[PDB]
Amino acid sequence: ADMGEKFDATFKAQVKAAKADMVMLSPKDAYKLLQENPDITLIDVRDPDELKAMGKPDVKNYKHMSRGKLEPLLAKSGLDPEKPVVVFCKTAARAALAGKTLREYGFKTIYNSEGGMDKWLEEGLPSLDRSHHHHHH
Amino acid sequence: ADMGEKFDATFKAQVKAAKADMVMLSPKDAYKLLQENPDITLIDVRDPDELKAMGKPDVKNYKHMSRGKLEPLLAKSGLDPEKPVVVFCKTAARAALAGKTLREYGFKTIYNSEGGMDKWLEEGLPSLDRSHHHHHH
Repeated sequence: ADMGEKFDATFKAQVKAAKADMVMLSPKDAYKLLQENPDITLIDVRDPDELKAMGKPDVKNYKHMSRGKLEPLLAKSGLDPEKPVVVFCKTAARAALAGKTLREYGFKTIYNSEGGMDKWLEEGLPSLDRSHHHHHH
Repeated sequence: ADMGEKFDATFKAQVKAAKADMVMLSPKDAYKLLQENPDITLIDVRDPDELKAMGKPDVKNYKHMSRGKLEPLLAKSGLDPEKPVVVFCKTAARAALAGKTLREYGFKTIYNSEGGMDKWLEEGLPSLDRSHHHHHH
């Protein structure tokens, strides 16, 4: 009555395969091609409160696709299977669902961003954040 | 040119399969089994920041499993494939990944919560939220 350890290994086997499905990059390597090639778009999948409180990537070619998992919003942004795209927030937000799907449909070059939103802010990458110092408590 | 019409339906097919691989129950029926039977645990899989702001389900046996997709926390929660569990927030956070994977391991009864966090608050269900009573302008 304690099979928590038993199935845990399997869960990690399934979930990790989702990041393995596509080309795993790093937010710097991803931004590199983003800023140089305005045709390569980054699609961020994260909730509005963290985006508001902590910040989100500041990129010229940025599409934030929310809904439940960008499903109905995908066509709304304007995407074609010959366009290179990268997804942010792989783990918690599950960018793996956002990106690995597209390549499973027929997208040329799709990248997944290792780490997450925390890596964007921390790696010194261009972020759009409401930097405010008017607060003590 | 544009393949929006094409993949929009496909993405909806894959994302929908995730709700289909679960027993879809409404938060009222979900909380019912939770509050009456403390063996049926509800697992909330969502971000803590929006949780802080909007509120989270205040049930007797609520466990927040926060990782990439609850994988490493599922082992430490004290769960056994003889217990029924329901996953809340099938929307953006996609609790469907939490529950649909578990049935692949042989759980007793796994439910997915129709609607989402919005349905919990809207239904006036037991929630733990910090009333924003510090704003008059």
